[PDB]
Amino acid sequence: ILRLDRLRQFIGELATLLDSRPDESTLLAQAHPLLAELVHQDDWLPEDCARPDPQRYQQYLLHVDSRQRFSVVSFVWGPGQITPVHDHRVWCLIGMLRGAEYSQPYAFDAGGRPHPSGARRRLEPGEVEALSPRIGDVHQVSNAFSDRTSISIHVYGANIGAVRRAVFSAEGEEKPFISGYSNSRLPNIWDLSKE
Ligand SMILES: [Fe+2]
Repeated sequence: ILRLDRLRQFIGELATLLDSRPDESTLLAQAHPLLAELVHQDDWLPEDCARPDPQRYQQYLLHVDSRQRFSVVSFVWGPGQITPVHDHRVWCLIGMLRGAEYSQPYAFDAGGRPHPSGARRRLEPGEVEALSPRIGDVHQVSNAFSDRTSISIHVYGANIGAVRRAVFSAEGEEKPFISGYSNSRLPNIWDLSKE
């Protein structure tokens, strides 16, 4: 029943865009509606990749491009869960699938301590936001709800789980981390005979 074809189509179309070698601004502008389309209807995500954990948010790898030009990840917030302030170091598109999340961008002062740098955004199902080192890479995100699971679909300009990046305390202390992945197996989204 899952519309896995819609995920195959997104992956193919995004790779097709990347093949034309756009600069990052053009990439983000034209990938924005590709991802909006995908998360416009919540009828394709495997149950395995929608499952919340009680102690921490989960990150299910859905697909990695052969040349690692992007990864697609299902980010699953259990009720009331929140990330620390952190960066990405690559381009980043976030598409809200179900529930909702708050996104607060941060910038640093000369002393290295992080402060909000824009309004807190509420991301609704179907909506897409973009981040990158060029336009602002740092933010804190949280489940908008205290009592339901929220899920956003993330597309990043690398194998994000293998990227060395950092979280930041309010005091400005920088701590390296590698996010890794919650699933040791990926969904097989390619066996068309099963549809
Ligand atoms: Fe993030």
